Amino acid sequence: SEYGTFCDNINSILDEVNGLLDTTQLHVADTLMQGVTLSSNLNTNLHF
Amino acid sequence: TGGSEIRDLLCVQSFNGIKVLPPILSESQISGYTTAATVAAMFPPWSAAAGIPFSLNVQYRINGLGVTMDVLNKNQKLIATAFNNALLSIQNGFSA
Amino acid sequence: VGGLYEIKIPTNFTIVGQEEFIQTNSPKVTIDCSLFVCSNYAACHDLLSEYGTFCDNINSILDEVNGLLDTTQLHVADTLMQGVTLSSNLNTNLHFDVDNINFKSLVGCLGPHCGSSSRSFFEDLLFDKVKLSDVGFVEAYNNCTGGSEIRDLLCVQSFNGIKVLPPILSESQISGYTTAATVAAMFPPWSAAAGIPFSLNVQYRINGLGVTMDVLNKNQKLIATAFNNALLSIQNGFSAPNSALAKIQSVVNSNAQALNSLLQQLFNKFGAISSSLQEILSRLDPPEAQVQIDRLINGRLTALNAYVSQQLSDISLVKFGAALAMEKVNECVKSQSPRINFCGNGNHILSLVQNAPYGLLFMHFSYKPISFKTVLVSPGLCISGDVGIAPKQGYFIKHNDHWMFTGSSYYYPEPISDKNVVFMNTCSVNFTKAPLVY
Amino acid sequence: AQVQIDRLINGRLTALNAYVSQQLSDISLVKFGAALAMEKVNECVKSQ
Amino acid sequence: VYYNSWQNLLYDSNGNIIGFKDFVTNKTYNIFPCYAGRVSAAFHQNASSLALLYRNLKCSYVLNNISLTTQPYFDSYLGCVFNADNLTDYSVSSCALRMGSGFCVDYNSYRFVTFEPFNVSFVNDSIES
Amino acid sequence: GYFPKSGANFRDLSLKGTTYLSTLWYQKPFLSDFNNGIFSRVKNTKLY
Amino acid sequence: WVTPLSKRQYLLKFDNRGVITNAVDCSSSFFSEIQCKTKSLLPNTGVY
Ligand SMILES: CC(=O)N[C@H]1[C@H]([C@H](O)[C@H](O)COC(C)=O)O[C@@](O[C@H](CO)[C@@H](O)[C@@H]2O[C@@](O)(C(=O)O)C[C@H](O)[C@H]2NC(C)=O)(C(=O)O)C[C@@H]1O
Ligand SMILES: *[C@@H]1O[C@H](CO)[C@@H](O[C@@H]2O[C@H](CO)[C@@H](O[C@@H]3O[C@H](CO)[C@@H](O)[C@H](O)[C@@H]3O)[C@H](O)[C@H]2NC(C)=O)[C@H](O)[C@H]1NC(C)=O
Ligand SMILES: *[C@@H]1O[C@H](CO)[C@@H](O[C@@H]2O[C@H](CO)[C@@H](O)[C@H](O)[C@H]2NC(C)=O)[C@H](O)[C@H]1NC(C)=O
Ligand SMILES: *[C@@H]1O[C@H](CO)[C@@H](O[C@@H]2O[C@H](CO)[C@@H](O)[C@H](O)[C@H]2NC(C)=O)[C@H](O)[C@H]1NC(C)=O
Ligand SMILES: *[C@@H]1O[C@H](CO)[C@@H](O)[C@H](O)[C@H]1NC(C)=O
Ligand SMILES: *[C@@H]1O[C@H](CO)[C@@H](O)[C@H](O)[C@H]1NC(C)=O
Ligand SMILES: *[C@@H]1O[C@H](CO)[C@@H](O)[C@H](O)[C@H]1NC(C)=O
Ligand SMILES: *[C@@H]1O[C@H](CO)[C@@H](O)[C@H](O)[C@H]1NC(C)=O
Repeated sequence: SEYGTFCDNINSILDEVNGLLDTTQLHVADTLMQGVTLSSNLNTNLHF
Repeated sequence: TGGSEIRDLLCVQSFNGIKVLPPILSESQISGYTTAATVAAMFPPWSAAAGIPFSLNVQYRINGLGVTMDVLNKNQKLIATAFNNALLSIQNGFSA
Repeated sequence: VGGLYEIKIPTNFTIVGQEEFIQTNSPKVTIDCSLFVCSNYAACHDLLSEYGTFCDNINSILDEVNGLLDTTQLHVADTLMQGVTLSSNLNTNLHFDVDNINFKSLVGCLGPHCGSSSRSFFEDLLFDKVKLSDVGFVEAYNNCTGGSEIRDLLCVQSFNGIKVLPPILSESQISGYTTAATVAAMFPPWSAAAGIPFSLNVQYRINGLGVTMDVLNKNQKLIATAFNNALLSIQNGFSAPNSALAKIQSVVNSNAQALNSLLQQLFNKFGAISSSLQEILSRLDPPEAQVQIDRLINGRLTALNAYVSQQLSDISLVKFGAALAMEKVNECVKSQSPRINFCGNGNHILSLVQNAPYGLLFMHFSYKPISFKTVLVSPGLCISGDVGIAPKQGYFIKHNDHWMFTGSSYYYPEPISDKNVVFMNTCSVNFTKAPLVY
Repeated sequence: AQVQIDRLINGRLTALNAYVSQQLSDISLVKFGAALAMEKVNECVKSQ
Repeated sequence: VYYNSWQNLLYDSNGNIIGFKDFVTNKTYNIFPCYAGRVSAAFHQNASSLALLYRNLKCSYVLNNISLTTQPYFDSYLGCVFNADNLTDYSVSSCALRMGSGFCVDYNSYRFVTFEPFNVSFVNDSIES
Repeated sequence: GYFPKSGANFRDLSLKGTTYLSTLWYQKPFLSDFNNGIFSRVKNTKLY
Repeated sequence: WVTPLSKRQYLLKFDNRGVITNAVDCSSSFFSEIQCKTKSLLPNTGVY
């Protein structure tokens, strides 16, 4: 506790890093889904 | 906490405060999105395949390389067989 | 069903605008390692000099980092100015709209006779929502000797040797470059708009999506009003909790947080009897005061090395962002590269750029379908002597029991011709038979 | 015990700062890889 | 008004003293830190002197509270500049001594001038059809 | 500092008599250990 | 009412006239720990 903000800095940098990964995974999923339009009649158990 | 006699390093890491959290989207959701993006080329409205049938898109792409349309639309069965053989070669190539 | 598929083709459309902020710069943090570690205390400066080069290394890395930011800002400004040619007769006080499209809010003062007023109304509206721009930092530090009872943390940081320097080009210069790059698409020689009038460039870009020219050149007023309505919607969108404005504020907030954490490192004890050099030097003589001060020197030098390593890591991301922004200026604003989702999402028509705190803000304009008709389409026909035809950017449709073409992005039946067809010497299988065509 | 524990605290905090600096560096490469994968989804899979 | 009968010192969240009440006179004062800062010195190898910039300081404050000097001085946008001629009306397309905000130090004495690395190409053709 | 534990209990140790004193009033749990210290909340009984 | 004292860490909030308006016993509960970690009586929405 006499080193004060050292553990707070370690936690803050790792929380920023993990937030960058999460934001990146969302942007990749958005890129996959962008513009995708499917028929509601589509059923992959018969159409393949 | 299963009581097993196995001393997994991931358990020792976690008890020393080192832990890997799961991603905000599960790999099952992402595999759902890649499945949707794949079938978007199979069937109308062909939203990922420039709005045309997949085999016609393949044929026009090969024609764009400098291959006459006559051999492509004559050999369509051979082209489809080469394509799904290439896909099988990738799947089998993961065992090597 | 037979040779035909059910497709929804748009029957009506509008233009939509989307904002994209890209960071190209960051606050130029500079640290005086000697003043940060030791303040005014000679007994500490003595001990810090026995650590040798550590402050020289900290200063050298930060001077390299700040030189990378300066070089990046020059390369972005060069990219905005590349190829721009303007008429000397151009006067933005009178010349602000053409072909029913209004650019008055995107264009500042042009030429030196108006001074630093070259910021546009759009850029003014964007900068007014961000306190700590370059001029914001210059004003905050100007107030540190004003005698104000307000204890600004920027003053306390600067007196502890942590300060943000201004960038080598002022944001008013960059706002002049984005103004000039904007008007370069508006008037002859159209050096940023492929050498043609802006409305014709918009029309040809929409036609390139699979929309017949015949609707475009009769709806020209509706297209222009849709365009400037989209621009007004972008401007009004900054009053809401806008994701671009949130990103811009997050650049300032993350910087201010990092500087605040670095200042808070001065108050940690690091296992010494106190975090204050005044208290140590007023409690102990040199033989023991040395032992305490040496713990503080190691703590503070470790905090500087951690901050430096984070700063290098962050400026790598700023260089990556600036390289992307230069690529978008080249391939979305100055030209229209054949890359689908590069210039924002959907059917991208055209893009424009404006200055922003620590970056550029792009406006991407896209063709948006409003309503749809389900229709039966053929992807090809087999005609006459089994000659094949395929539609260009469109479909064949039965209309009035006759084969006709339609563009894929707007339903408008028009006669089949070599203008809208690709020929094949043999028709493929499953092309619809139509012996009566041509 | 304080004099010994303070050497362990400095060792372990130094190791965490080194691991943090490595993690920031690695995640910059992960963001670069994700930006390339989105570009390939857009310019190879959804279009040519 | 906040000092109760048993209280005489005002502290911030970090434990610095920032104010006090004098035990003898009961007068109340805020305490502020004395100014601390760097000098940005611009130097050219062909020169015998420095051009000095006191960032964010007005020249009246530098002369009255920091140091008197014989050098000529003026209040630039960036702060007080010593030993350089105020020539911001003049402009240069390249600059080795970049000070910030489109200002440059140039050496023949030193000049303080604007940095304008890029121009528009101009033509005198009509805008109108 | 020396503070109460939040979410611990106060004990109402006041006793009111009229004539008789109970010998149980002068034993545990009324007679109590001081340890580091005590915090007291006391009602001012305003009679007229 | 009497309760034991002990040596504890508290968050204390002082108003614009130097009165203690609120306090938090940092180890007393999970929400008290979030309040002391953020040095605020009402932490931001988030996962801690
Ligand atoms: C510690 C405690 O338990 N405190 C209570 C007290 C005791 O239990 C009681 O003293 C024990 O006695 C033993 C040890 O033998 O009882 C009280 O209530 C009484 C009834 O219980 C009260 O009404 C009294 O009733 C009478 O009938 C009588 O003599 O008890 C007439 C008397 O004039 C009247 N007192 C008055 C007027 O105040 C009280 O007061 O004394 C309320 C107190 O909170
Ligand atoms: C084709 O050529 C004509 C003539 O050069 C152009 O017409 C002009 O267009 C501008 C809009 O860009 C008109 O401005 C309008 O003025 C009224 C006030 O009169 C104002 O209320 C509107 O807000 C707007 O500013 C201008 O009046 C008009 N001039 C004439 C003589 O018609 C036209 O823009 C060119 N392009 C196209 C695609 O038609
Ligand atoms: C400074 O303030 C103190 C505290 O209020 C003053 O001392 C009190 O003065 C009153 C009036 O004479 C006495 O009733 C108290 O007994 C004094 N002592 C305390 C501790 O309250 C003091 O007089 C003031 N002095 C000046 C010069 O203003
Ligand atoms: C520094 O030099 C510049 C350029 O000569 C001065 O700016 C001019 O000042 C006059 C008087 O206020 C104005 O009429 C001009 O319009 C200004 N020109 C520009 C480009 O702003 C400036 O005042 C000088 N400053 C000092 C302290 O000497
Ligand atoms: C297209 O949509 C707009 C907005 O709803 C409407 O004003 C216009 O009349 C529509 N045009 C057609 C042909 O439907
Ligand atoms: C600087 O000080 C002046 C005078 O007190 C004030 O008008 C101005 O708003 C202040 N600006 C900042 C950024 O503090
Ligand atoms: C820019 O324009 C100014 C004014 O005409 C001129 O002095 C300067 O030499 C030009 N520089 C370049 C690089 O064109
Ligand atoms: C344009 O500039 C050229 C070269 O100075 C000159 O010959 C021509 O007459 C000018 N025209 C106008 C309208 O200024």
